[PDB]
Amino acid sequence: TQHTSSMRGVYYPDEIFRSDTLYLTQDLFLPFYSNVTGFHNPVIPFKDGIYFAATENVVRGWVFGSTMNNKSQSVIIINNSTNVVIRACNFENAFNCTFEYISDHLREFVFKNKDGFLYVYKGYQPIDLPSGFNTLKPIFKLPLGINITNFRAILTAAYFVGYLKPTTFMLKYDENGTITDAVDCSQNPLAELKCSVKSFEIDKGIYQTSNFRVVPSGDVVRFPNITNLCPFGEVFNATKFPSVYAWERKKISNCVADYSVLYNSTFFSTFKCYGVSATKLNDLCFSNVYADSFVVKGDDVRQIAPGQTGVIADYNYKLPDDFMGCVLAWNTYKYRYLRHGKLRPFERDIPLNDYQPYRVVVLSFELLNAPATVCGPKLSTDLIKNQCVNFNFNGLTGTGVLTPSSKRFQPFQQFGRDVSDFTDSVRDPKTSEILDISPCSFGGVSVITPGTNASSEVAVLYQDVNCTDVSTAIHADQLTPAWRIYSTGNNVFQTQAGCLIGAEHVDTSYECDIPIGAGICASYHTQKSIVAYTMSLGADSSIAYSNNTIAIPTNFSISITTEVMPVSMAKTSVDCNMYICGDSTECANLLLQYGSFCTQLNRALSGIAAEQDRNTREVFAQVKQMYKTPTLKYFGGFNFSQILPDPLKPTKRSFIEDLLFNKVTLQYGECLICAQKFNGLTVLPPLLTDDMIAAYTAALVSGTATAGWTFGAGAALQIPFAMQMAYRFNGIGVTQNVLYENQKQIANQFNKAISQIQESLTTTSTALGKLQDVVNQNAQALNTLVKQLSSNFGAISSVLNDILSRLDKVEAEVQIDRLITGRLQSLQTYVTQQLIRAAEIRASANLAATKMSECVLGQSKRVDFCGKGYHLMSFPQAAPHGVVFLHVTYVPSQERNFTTAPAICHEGKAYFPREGVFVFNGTSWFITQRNFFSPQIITTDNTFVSGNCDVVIGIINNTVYD
Amino acid sequence: LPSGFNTLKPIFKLPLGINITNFRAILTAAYFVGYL
Ligand SMILES: *[C@@H]1O[C@H](CO)[C@@H](O)[C@H](O)[C@H]1NC(C)=O
Ligand SMILES: *[C@@H]1O[C@H](CO)[C@@H](O)[C@H](O)[C@H]1NC(C)=O
Ligand SMILES: *[C@@H]1O[C@H](CO)[C@@H](O)[C@H](O)[C@H]1NC(C)=O
Ligand SMILES: *[C@@H]1O[C@H](CO)[C@@H](O)[C@H](O)[C@H]1NC(C)=O
Ligand SMILES: *[C@@H]1O[C@H](CO)[C@@H](O)[C@H](O)[C@H]1NC(C)=O
Ligand SMILES: *[C@@H]1O[C@H](CO)[C@@H](O)[C@H](O)[C@H]1NC(C)=O
Ligand SMILES: *[C@@H]1O[C@H](CO)[C@@H](O)[C@H](O)[C@H]1NC(C)=O
Repeated sequence: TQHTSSMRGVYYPDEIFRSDTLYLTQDLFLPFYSNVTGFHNPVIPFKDGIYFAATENVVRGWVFGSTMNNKSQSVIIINNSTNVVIRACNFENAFNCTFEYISDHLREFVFKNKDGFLYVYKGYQPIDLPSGFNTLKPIFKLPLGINITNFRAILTAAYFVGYLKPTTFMLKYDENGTITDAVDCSQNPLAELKCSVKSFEIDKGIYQTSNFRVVPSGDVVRFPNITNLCPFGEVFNATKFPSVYAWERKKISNCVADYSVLYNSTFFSTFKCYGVSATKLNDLCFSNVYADSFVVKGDDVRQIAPGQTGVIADYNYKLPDDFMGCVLAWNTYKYRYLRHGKLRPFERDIPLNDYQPYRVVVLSFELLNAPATVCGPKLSTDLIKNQCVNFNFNGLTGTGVLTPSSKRFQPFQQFGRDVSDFTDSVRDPKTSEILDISPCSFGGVSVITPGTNASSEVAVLYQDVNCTDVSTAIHADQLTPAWRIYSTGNNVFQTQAGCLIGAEHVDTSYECDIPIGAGICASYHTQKSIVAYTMSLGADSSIAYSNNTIAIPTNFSISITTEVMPVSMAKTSVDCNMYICGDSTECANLLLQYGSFCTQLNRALSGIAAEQDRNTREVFAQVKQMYKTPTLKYFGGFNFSQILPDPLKPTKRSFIEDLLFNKVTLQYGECLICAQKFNGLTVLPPLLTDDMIAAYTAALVSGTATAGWTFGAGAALQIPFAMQMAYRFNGIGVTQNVLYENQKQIANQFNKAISQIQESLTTTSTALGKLQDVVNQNAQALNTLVKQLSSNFGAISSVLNDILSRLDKVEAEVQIDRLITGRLQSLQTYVTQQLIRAAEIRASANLAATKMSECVLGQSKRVDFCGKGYHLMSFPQAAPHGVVFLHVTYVPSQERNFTTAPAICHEGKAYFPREGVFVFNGTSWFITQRNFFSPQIITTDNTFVSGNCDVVIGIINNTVYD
Repeated sequence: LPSGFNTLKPIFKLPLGINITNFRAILTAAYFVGYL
């Protein structure tokens, strides 16, 4: 039979206490929900380890071997009802053996074998195979030295066998220190998303996780038609050589060169190759090889090198300082000594001094400026077109697809290049056909999820591909992020952003929820599913233009809206010697060589810290005098109880401010007892406490409700609230009688809007997303900075104390220099990004100060500056790191249609309205204001006369009262 | 010499190690010499 191993067989990775962490590690783990083969005693393979479990006493011991005969060592881990016995001999009597160890319900084991060690882990659990999660602890590792490719149980019969694979797990550690939960980061797209964001519960949105590749299939080698074997025998085993002043040069071409007859022997005294290595010469393909052969003294062979001095390398034989080639000499004749001037490289002169001798041969490789001729024995294969392969064209390697081309090469050219030095076309050395080279498919991978509290389904966007490509690559199992439990399905949709696998296409346009790209969104609609539509810009209407009709409102409504303004962020200092070095002194002296880094960095961070307090002072400290909150909070019917503090409570905040402070959900050292951390990171406290900001906003609300608008320009002057509201109605263009006659209705609409503001903040909707975004960005910057202290940047370890306790001084200098360089770079990145984010926060605080001046201390005429409507009055409330503005506006809401005229002609002269419009009641002509319907009779007081009535287009006849 | 733009292609490089400081033509119109 076969069963599944659901979340079983996880073990403790190492021997270190951890608590309240999530830990990402790579080891050999049994993947989640994989197959097991239950037995109800065959020889079973042992590949990279197993997972053995036995539900029933009757099973005891194992035999781990290679051949399972008397010709290979085999280990027996048996139990004689009291003693665990381990032996490693040639069993079938035993002989010739090197290990011995005797020592004094579901049982579970993991056997792993690596580096000549057999790790064994064991767990126990009291209950086919169950479905729980259980964790395994180590028992013993044994220093055996044998391969294990088979195993067999020993019975004196219900056991299951899994198989381990190299995976990545994210392990959750308790507060006590035990592993309670884990995710397999290669099982689903969602599990990869959980591992990449390092959390178990994902929010809603679109997230980028990894990148995809299309792996190669074939392999293409093309080499020229060269058959003749190559004559190094003539060049090397030759009877006579010329003198060093008259060296000879021999050209080698159209030969297949072995090169293994030079470095397989001790025949040569020296073997120095420049620009290549000896072992790599059997794959490269050169154009011609030249051999310079001569005879020279013993202690002058060192002189034959790039950049030497003397007589041989000065008047006899000079090499250039870009030499690609090999220099040979072995134990076995004049030489020039006087001439006028130096030599140019590879030039000879035909004053001579006579000469243990050595024979020297110098090989220079002509590298691929022409068709290649001289290269080693590699086989050639046919070429594969329109497919991702690995190629090798005369030593020129790579990976990509090959396509017929339309370029036209000159006969002396062998390949074609690009701007960043990529070969993008090539000539086939056999058929002389031009091929283009393209990359295989790659890009990013996005995971679209509706939160991991409403579904566990996701969709995947493969960015910027045609996805018959990724459909065929998935079905042929050829993508690098290959997920074990994942089916493409029948929902594959091509967009301009790439293509979308897992979301279905509907024809109904909705407002955008999760944006994907070029007009496409996704959402979670009706079970439910993930849909993908074209976004809708707005809800349509039609208003009919006519040349003699106007629409005038017949009522209104009061609306209170909200604005969230971030103002400041959290203030940070870092100890540069504690982050970079710690307690060490060799590190301190080594870091002293870099000038002023830490002084300059502390200066930058201090400036950011001072700027945050300046922002807060600029927004809130805008009043000269502190007005006390009134005893009675009922001004003409307007209830101010929810925006002013209550004397019957211990705190200064109001009730809405309490909601706002509960809304935002806010390591490193900081204090309030005062603790510190080993990384040298703190957070500094602000100059103005929450109580002082609450005192500011309380005095602003009190001064508004008592003096109105007059304290932003001079001293405050008291005025009853209804007369203040009548002046504000007058300022938006409505007469005061509209207030005074409908005062009760306006008070009721105010109170109801305040109650809805309260209830919508209690509802736990994320209206405060900006202040949360401030919190999140700062925390993730500091987490990246602390996590950068685990990398070693090339050193043997990332710990300075290990390097300093296990190594001498002279190499500890090298390792500490590498760690110092990497950590200076990490701190520089942190400070640069903090400066840019401080600029953002300062612009936002400047806007908030402009709004407090122009909307709390006045009445603004600017359209949509302070709410949506006609602005009346506005109120400030404090939040964590911000301010919330409660704008009160006037909305004209009902309509009627009327017939209108520009002027009316009475006797011979035309009358125009003073302030208003002429409307037709249905019976007679009245005059009314624009923003409310209040018809008045047309008199001489509210009209003016200018001209004759023959010139205005659309003038009518009506009487005008005197 | 006519005025214009013309482009030249390589024909052969020779691995001969003498130095050249003088040259001379061989005859049986005119010829012009510039310096690189
Ligand atoms: C931790 O250990 C204590 C025993 O001191 C136990 O009561 C508790 O359940 C354990 N687990 C957690 C999560 O605290
Ligand atoms: C080339 O040969 C001439 C012979 O007249 C000599 O003057 C010159 O120095 C030589 N070139 C070099 C680099 O020595
Ligand atoms: C190389 O050899 C192959 C197989 O013999 C032949 O088809 C091809 O024409 C040859 N090309 C050249 C350039 O010699
Ligand atoms: C506006 O509507 C309300 C509905 O409650 C009504 O009481 C009020 O009289 C209306 N105003 C006018 C001017 O008709
Ligand atoms: C003002 O509002 C508060 C909160 O709803 C309420 O308790 C109080 O009674 C109101 N004041 C009145 C109705 O005078
Ligand atoms: C026109 O005005 C008169 C004045 O009282 C009013 O009675 C009548 O209802 C108005 N006409 C319409 C159609 O409302
Ligand atoms: C208004 O009255 C005058 C008086 O003569 C007349 O000429 C004119 O046509 C009248 N307007 C209309 C639209 O009938």
